[PDB]
Amino acid sequence: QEHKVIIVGLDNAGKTTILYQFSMNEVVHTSPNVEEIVINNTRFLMWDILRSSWNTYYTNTEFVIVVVDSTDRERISVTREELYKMLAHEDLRKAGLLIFANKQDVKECMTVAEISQFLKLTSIKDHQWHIQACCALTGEGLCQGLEWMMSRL
Amino acid sequence: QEHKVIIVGLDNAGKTTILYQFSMNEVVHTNVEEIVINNTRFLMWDIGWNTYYTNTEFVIVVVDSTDRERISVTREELYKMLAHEDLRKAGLLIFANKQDVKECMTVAEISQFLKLTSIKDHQWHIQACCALTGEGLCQGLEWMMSRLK
Amino acid sequence: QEHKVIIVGLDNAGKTTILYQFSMNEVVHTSNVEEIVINNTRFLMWDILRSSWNTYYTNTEFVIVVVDSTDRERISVTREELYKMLAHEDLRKAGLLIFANKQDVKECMTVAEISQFLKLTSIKDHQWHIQACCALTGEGLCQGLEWMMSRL
Amino acid sequence: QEHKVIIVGLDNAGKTTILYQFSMNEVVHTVEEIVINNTRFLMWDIGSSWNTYYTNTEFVIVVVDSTDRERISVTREELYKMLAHEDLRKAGLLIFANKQDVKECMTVAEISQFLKLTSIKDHQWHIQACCALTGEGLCQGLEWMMSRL
Ligand SMILES: Nc1nc2c(ncn2[C@@H]2O[C@H](COP(=O)(O)OP(=O)(O)O)[C@@H](O)[C@H]2O)c(=O)[nH]1
Ligand SMILES: Nc1nc2c(ncn2[C@@H]2O[C@H](COP(=O)(O)OP(=O)(O)O)[C@@H](O)[C@H]2O)c(=O)[nH]1
Ligand SMILES: Nc1nc2c(ncn2[C@@H]2O[C@H](COP(=O)(O)OP(=O)(O)O)[C@@H](O)[C@H]2O)c(=O)[nH]1
Ligand SMILES: Nc1nc2c(ncn2[C@@H]2O[C@H](COP(=O)(O)OP(=O)(O)O)[C@@H](O)[C@H]2O)c(=O)[nH]1
Repeated sequence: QEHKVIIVGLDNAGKTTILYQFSMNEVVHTSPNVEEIVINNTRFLMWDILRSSWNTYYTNTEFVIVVVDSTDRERISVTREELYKMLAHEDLRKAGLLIFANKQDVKECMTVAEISQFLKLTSIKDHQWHIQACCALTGEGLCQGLEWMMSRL
Repeated sequence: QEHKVIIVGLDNAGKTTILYQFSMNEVVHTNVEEIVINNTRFLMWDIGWNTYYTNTEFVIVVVDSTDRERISVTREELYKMLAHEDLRKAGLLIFANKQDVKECMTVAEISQFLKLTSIKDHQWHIQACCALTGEGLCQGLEWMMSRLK
Repeated sequence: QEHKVIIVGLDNAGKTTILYQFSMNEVVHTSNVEEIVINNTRFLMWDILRSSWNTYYTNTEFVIVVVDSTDRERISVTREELYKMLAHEDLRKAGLLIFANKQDVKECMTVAEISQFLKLTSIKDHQWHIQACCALTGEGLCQGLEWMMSRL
Repeated sequence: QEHKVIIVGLDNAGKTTILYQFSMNEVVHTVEEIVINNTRFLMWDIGSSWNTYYTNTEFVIVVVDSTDRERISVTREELYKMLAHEDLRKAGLLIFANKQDVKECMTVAEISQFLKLTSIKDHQWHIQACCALTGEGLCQGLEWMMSRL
């Protein structure tokens, strides 16, 4: 079984770097923007996100990973708008939500608690969710996010 | 077999948020909530002729680490509660909540003020946490697991 | 089989509080001379005139040295006692665990500063580990106990 | 089966101290052989005629002095020169950002960015903050190596 995971977030958030770092992660099996990521016996198929009749992103999707640039205080309102537009889709009713508060290495960034509060994460009533501080330049924090998704299978 | 836990603290401490976050925690299987960890079932009561204290195995005390004015109030209630006959064998887990807030009391400051290292008749653990993110909550739950009979 | 551990350090370092907190630690089974059980392993821990003998080093498997991180005035005394102790042939096979205690207090010596002052990386004939800790919360104590377990 | 490992870096980086501390590490059983669980590593702290990277080098550990802003460019050049060697094509790369205890040192993220680590295409790599005076961070570096066998 392949478990479908999509990676969303605004440009420059760290989506490419995060998916790349997943392959280097200690809990992820070694392997030589659509990557199969294997943890123990579990296979995830991860997608880093006109003539098509269909938007295919949300279909059969088990986890959405939202990447947030923690340094960007102005665009966070845009991330929030997109988060809630996305959560309004019936396709995602069963999906777990993992939020990466990325670029936590940068001084004066928003704290993970400030991000949780602004995004009103504790008001979410119909989805499992987890917010995780991370730095995609080092992979710090990514293992914890992946292990949370594993616990939600 | 259900293991009874009561969650107590002053208003605005974080009780509702902590119990909600338990449901989202990595160690937990997906006012009164069943929380399952591995094969262990906890029945957790958020407090706020009957007594909620009956058959309690764990007391979780939530402390707002920013509330310097009312930590004296929490201390008095803590020790008043520890003297109840229903609670004499109970494990005590103290969450020093709102640790994300700048200039809050530190967990060591809270331990020292509450005189926790002077407790003689109860297993206890104090744990820094932030209920907005669930950080610290896993460690608190894991400590309770290790105190199961 | 009891594994003998001694807890040493200057007055006010935190020896009493640490031994107390061992009883509350997640890795320790719920239960100044105390039996501490971790999984199946039993440690007999002693927190240290008319006696003919120094009995503290006899058959001692681990020495826990508790250092007050805030105490810059007496760190040289800790160092002297550490090396006098380590010169004892009785302790030739003992593992050394150093708790850099009171890490919660602002402007305390860092664990690296303590290690450098104590010249710990110059130790040639003993297994050793230094661990930051706060005895008021038990933070750091688990890591210290796990290191001893790994040295059995 | 011995898994061969070389430890490299400029003078004063912390190579001697790190290899020393591996033998004191919790995950390690009590030029050196380091055993983790059932796995034997043979580790050479590099620093001659007819000498080169010993055959079947499985891991390269690069030690970076985090305080050394002047010479991090020197280290970057040596790193990529090493990564160009055909006989190191299958090698895992573990970078220890050492001396993280020293105030105002480069952060691990600054080091990763300067070394352009996330642009590496042909190797498994991990960067790990550490302090060789205490051993902090060494365990995680060793564990990453174990996961790459
Ligand atoms: N300082 C810092 N930079 C990062 C981090 N994650 C990614 N970046 C950088 O931010 C830029 C955008 O990253 P990228 O992964 O391409 O973002 P994407 O547009 O969401 O796919 C690149 O220069 C990355 O190196 C981080 O955690 N900290
Ligand atoms: N900044 C911060 N706010 C928190 C934390 N935990 C809870 N809160 C907020 O504090 C307020 C009271 O929390 P709540 O769970 O309702 O407290 P209760 O009265 O004890 O049940 C709410 O607005 C929460 O979102 C925390 O760790 N940090
Ligand atoms: N702030 C702080 N105080 C501590 C810590 N550990 C112990 N203490 C306090 O230090 C004092 C001496 O501790 P004690 O355990 O009696 O030291 P002993 O003389 O070595 O046995 C007591 O007031 C303890 O509560 C700590 O980690 N931080
Ligand atoms: N402050 C600090 N000093 C360190 C650290 N690691 C090593 N050193 C010291 O730096 C010096 C050089 O270390 P060494 O292991 O001999 O480096 P080598 O030349 O690469 O083998 C010695 O004095 C060590 O004690 C560290 O993490 N922090």
